[PDB]
Amino acid sequence: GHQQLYWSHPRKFGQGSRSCRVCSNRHGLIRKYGLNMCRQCFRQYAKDIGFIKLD
Amino acid sequence: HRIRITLTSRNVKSLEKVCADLIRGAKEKNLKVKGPVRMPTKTLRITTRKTPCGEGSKTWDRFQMRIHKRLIDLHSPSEIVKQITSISIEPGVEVEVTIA
Amino acid sequence: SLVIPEKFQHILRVLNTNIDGRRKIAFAITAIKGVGRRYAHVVLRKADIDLTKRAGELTEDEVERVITIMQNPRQYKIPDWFLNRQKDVKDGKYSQVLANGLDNKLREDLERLKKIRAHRGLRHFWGLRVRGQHTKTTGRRGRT
Amino acid sequence: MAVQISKKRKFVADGIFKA
Amino acid sequence: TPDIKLFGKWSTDDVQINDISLQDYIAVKEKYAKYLPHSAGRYAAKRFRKAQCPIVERLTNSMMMHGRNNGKKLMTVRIVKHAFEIIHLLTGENPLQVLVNAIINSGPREDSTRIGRAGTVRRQAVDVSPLRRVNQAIWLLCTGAREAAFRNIKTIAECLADELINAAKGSSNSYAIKKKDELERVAKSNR
Amino acid sequence: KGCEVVVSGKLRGQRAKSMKFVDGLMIHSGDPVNYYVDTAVRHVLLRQGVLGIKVK
Amino acid sequence: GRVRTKTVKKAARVIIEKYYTRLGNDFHTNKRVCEEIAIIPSKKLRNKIAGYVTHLMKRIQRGPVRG
Amino acid sequence: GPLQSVQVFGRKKTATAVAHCKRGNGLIKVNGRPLEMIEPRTLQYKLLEPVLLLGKERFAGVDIRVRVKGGGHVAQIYAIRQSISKALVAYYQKYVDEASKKEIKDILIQYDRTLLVADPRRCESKKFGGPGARARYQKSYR
Amino acid sequence: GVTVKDVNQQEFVRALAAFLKKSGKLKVPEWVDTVKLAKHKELAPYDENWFYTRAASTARHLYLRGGAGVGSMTKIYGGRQRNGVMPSHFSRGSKSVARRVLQALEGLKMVEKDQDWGRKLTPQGQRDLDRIAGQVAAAKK
Amino acid sequence: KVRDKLNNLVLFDKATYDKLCKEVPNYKLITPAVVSERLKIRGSLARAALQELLSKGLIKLVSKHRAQVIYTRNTKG
RNA sequence: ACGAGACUCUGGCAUGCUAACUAGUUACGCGACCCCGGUCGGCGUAACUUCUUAGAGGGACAAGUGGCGUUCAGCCACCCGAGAUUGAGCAAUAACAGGUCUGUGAUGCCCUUAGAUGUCCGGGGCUGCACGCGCGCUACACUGACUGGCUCAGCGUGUGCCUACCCUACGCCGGCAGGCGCGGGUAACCCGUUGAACCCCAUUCGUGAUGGGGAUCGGGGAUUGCAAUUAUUC
Repeated sequence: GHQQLYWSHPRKFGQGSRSCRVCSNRHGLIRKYGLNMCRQCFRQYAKDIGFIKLD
Repeated sequence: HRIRITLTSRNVKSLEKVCADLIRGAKEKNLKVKGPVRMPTKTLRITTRKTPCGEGSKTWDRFQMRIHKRLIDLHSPSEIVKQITSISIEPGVEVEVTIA
Repeated sequence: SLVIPEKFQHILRVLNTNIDGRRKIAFAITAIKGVGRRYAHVVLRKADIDLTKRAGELTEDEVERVITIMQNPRQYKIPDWFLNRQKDVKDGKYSQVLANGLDNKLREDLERLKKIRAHRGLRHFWGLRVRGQHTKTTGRRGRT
Repeated sequence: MAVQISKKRKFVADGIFKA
Repeated sequence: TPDIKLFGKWSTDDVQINDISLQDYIAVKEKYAKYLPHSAGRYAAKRFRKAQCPIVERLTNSMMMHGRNNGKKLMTVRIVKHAFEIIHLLTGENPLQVLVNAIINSGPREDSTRIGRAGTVRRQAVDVSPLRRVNQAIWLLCTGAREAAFRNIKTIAECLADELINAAKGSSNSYAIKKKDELERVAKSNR
Repeated sequence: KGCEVVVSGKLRGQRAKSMKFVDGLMIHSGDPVNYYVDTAVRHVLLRQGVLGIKVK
Repeated sequence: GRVRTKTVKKAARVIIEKYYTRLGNDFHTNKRVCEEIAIIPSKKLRNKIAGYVTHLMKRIQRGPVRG
Repeated sequence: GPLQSVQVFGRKKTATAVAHCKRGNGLIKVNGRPLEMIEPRTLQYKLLEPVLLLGKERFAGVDIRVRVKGGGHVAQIYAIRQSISKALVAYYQKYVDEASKKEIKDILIQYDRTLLVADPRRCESKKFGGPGARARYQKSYR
Repeated sequence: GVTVKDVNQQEFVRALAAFLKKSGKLKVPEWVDTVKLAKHKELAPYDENWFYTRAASTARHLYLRGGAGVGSMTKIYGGRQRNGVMPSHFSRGSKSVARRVLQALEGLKMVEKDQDWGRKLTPQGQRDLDRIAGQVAAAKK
Repeated sequence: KVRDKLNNLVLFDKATYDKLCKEVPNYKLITPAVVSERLKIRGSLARAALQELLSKGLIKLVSKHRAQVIYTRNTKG
């Protein structure tokens, strides 16, 4: 029963069920506004999205 | 028909240009039109750190993105609305037409 | 009224423990282990004792009545959840437990845990924090 | 449609698509 | 159309200041009199704008101290009103006259400042500014009331009241007069 | 009205060094840096490492 | 404090050197002249320029200026 | 037929207080309740400052209904006590010869300038690295 | 003619509590003596018949604003919860207490179930509140 | 320099009651704090004594508050 | 030439302009109640921007007056004035053996690669305590604790992609933590006029480690999850 032994653990919540959509890292995610990116990749790609520093 | 046109974008000057174009078109087409309703602006803020590691003085970033919305009312049938909205649209302005 | 009554009790002997009558009745009987400020307001609400009278000028009939209510309150319309020792581990009966009984019940619970050799009983036997918390930087009174 | 995500989420998804 | 203006129920006229050095620094004379000791503010924005502030406002602002009382102003106002009731009810005269005379008696005339290098307790004798004398008297009276009404059955409004009455005559029993005499003797000691 | 090219990384040696080449006009502060200059940061996969490019 | 910079003083010097019959002592009139005849991309710079023109002409109707 | 009215507002921090003056019997009620029953009761004199400073004869032929929202308590009290005086000044200016406006405005200015002009003060924005706008977190050495 | 807005609210609540005590048709539940009014409270109320006072306060709040149900009415009797060592937080009151108060006032002819999730006042209840306000105003004057 | 632990009395004695009703209404200022100081009585007892003296009509009141009560004597004029 | 300044965002004001049934105000009519007027965020409809929303403009420049100054750059004080020093963003040449190879399908060299230093599953640990230190929370009380009543906000978030898990008024049950059918909201529309606390009023308490403080500890009951023992949380 290797096939059903491979997924005896359901990962439907927690930190391991969510990953960054760029670098596949599971630390420091941004779940605000459905971004689902880490902080470093969000800062790297924040100019083209529209987030600009005013205040 | 009580048809409504919603006008939203990121920048404000292209939205104001296309809104003034729609108002002046409805004025030159000899038809009553209500003024643009200025919705309150939605502000999207994420405050994140600057250092990728955990070293240095604790400095934060303040990213911000404002979104504007307008409301446009007409008193015309559908083909008038399509022929006034299918000509000279801004590239950065998102438009949605709703009828009741 | 404001003048002292004749035969005023200064020290009251309730369950072989010294209780002063100089304080309010709702806060003088709380010196008994096992009863508290919330429970003192309930034992004095079912029986007719006014809460504005001191504990030294109360009458003996009222004293014996509040003794009976504080021993056996289940048949005088006191809820089961309001009691402290409910669903007992041996017989399964609801009973509010008084001072020396509270000490004895605590001693039997600790001796039961030590006999059954559970983690909590072992930590009680060692002298550690049994609820489970970071005792690395706190609790410096454990040794000298 | 039956999803109709919010006005903030639509702009965020448009920026993600552009990136 | 009021002929005169009463601080709640107290007449602001027929009061004088004996010391001519504090004529303009105590503002209780028919120009700065109000009804309540709670103004809109803007008195510490400039460099000498606080001299126009009334002394009841100054005492109300200076009374709230020690962390747990910061910002509580209406409570201090009702403490001051109950106090002024006790001063009028005990001595019999106006509370504003006792308050003004308490500034004169409990204000230091000269103080010793630090001189020399670091570490030395070498002091030089100077004299105080008249406005700084008012501030020192206000601070001393408020901290005297504070240390009187702490862990005691006496209340705060009574402890403020007995501090002002004792300071109005200088009976060497209030804490502020004792501290003022100690400052005068320690500044006269190394002159 | 100006340009600035800087090349960063290891260049004919083990210790890294940066060579900045600038001439003309170049502003850095304020809002007018945002809508005047264009800055691109790319990489070069050399045989001894990675090289940095920053032009504006 | 309030010390003017190179751009305000230089712009004021050249607008008085090139124009005198249109500019005067009133701040609002030469402010509007500096709006019309000069290309100023802001408003604080415009106001500082017009104020320095007013001060410079208050100097000129008194005595000569070497600049 | 013709009716005369004026709507004058006032504020301290964020609490606006829009007043309303027109012809009628002398009555002043804010949010339905009179001035003598406005909590807190400590500041009843501060609320009653313009009426008791100008006299009852000035408020003999005008009715006043003020709506106030926002702010806290003291800011609302200051907003109403500014709004009453501003509304009376504007009403006399609009419908009376303004010698009366001058003879109330000079003594209103002579008492406190707060009664007519606003208070240009707001809360400063918090910055990162401290619990407030100016204070900072404690810096540890060694 | 005087309404409740032109008379002091504390004396109105006390007199209305006395009036609903004197009426004797409120159907006080059995667990009123042994109950805690909110999870942030510590002791029982010192008043022995506080249900009449709570009913009077609920009636006054319903006169001031309508469309208040149970969980909306629960937010009025809130306060800080002293968490011991942890910092305090705002907490709501009890739900069954407000349910029993509004059910008792619906059983009495004072409260009418307002349409679309609310409880307005019966016009008889509004009239009764105006009599209580007028009596308090006449007693004070 | 002695601490002198305050053994205040909760209910009255036969000497405390008549010394109070002889002397305390002749005070210039009567406060629960000062009569607890000069009578060595409990704080709630002082509030009860001033309430019953106010009910008897022998003591004038000037102000009422939840944290402050001030009591005087009647006017001798 | 760069840096500063200059520039941008925000706050403070305009009873003037352009506009609002997803924001209101004022009038009129229909209602409820009190003694002819007062109250109502109860209902409906003829004007407008006074409140609200947000676009273009305007205002403040040491502009005016009196002194000091080489009468140049400037400084001090005052009147009229909403402002006569609001706050932040951006930020130069030269470097540091500063931190990050554990953010990266950024990466050179070295190591390992089936009895693995890749991978997945189950159990445990990162929480273990004679001690030392740093950032913090709660208090040492009567300007206070408890118990009722009264009354006041602004920034924000909200049904998701592989992605299950949103915010909740209302009616019932139970002290409470909570529980099924029941409606709205892709949002100035519903939560929500966000009935926030501190404060305000009135009892109880009275210098007592006390009704301050709530650490430690025993018993019971709920929700999340496949699973709570080393108590998840209440």
